[PDB]
Amino acid sequence: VVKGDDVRQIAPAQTGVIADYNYKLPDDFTGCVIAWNTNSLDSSNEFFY
Amino acid sequence: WERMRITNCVADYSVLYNSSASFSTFQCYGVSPTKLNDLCFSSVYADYF
Ligand SMILES: *[C@@H]1O[C@H](CO)[C@@H](O[C@@H]2O[C@H](CO)[C@@H](O)[C@H](O)[C@H]2NC(C)=O)[C@H](O)[C@H]1NC(C)=O
Ligand SMILES: CCCCC/C=C\C/C=C/CCCCCCCC(=O)O
Ligand SMILES: *[C@@H]1O[C@H](CO)[C@@H](O)[C@H](O)[C@H]1NC(C)=O
Repeated sequence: VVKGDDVRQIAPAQTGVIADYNYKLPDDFTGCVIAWNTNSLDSSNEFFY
Repeated sequence: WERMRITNCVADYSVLYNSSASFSTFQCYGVSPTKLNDLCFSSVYADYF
C-alpha cells in the first residue's frame, strides 16, 4: 500500500522516499505495474513507511 | 512569474524528506533522477508561479 502521490515512484530509474528507502526496481525491469484507489477500505488502518 | 538564482549550494533533496511537502508532478529532462546526487551544476535558476 502506497501513499497515492508515490504511485509515480514505482517505476525504473526513479527517486523519492519510496524508491530510495522502501521499494526499488532495477533499471532493466520487465513486467507490469498495476494500481488502484482503496480509500473506502484502507482509511481506518495503520500503514507505515 | 519570478526567478531566483542559486549559488554556493550543496543540493541534497533528502532534507525535503524531513519536511511535509509531497509533489504530485516531478519530471526531469536531460538527466535521470538517480544521477542528481553525484553531479555538480554551473548556473541554476528557479522560476515559480
Ligand atoms: C528535521 O526537522 C526537525 C523539525 O521538524 C528538526 O528538529 C528541530 O531541530 C532544531 C535545530 O536543532 C531544534 O531547535 C528543534 O527543537 C528541533 N525540533 C523541532 C520540533 O523543531 C531537525 O533538526 C531537522 N533535521 C534533521 C536532520 O532531523
Ligand atoms: C531550490 C533548488 C536548488 C537547486 C536544486 C537542484 C538540483 C538538485 C535536485 C533537485 C530536485 C528537486 C527536489 C526533488 C525532491 C523529490 C521529492 C519527491 O519526489 O517527493
Ligand atoms: C513550512 O514551515 C512551517 C513552520 O515550520 C511548517 O509548519 C510547514 O509544514 C512548512 N511547510 C511545508 C510545505 O513544508
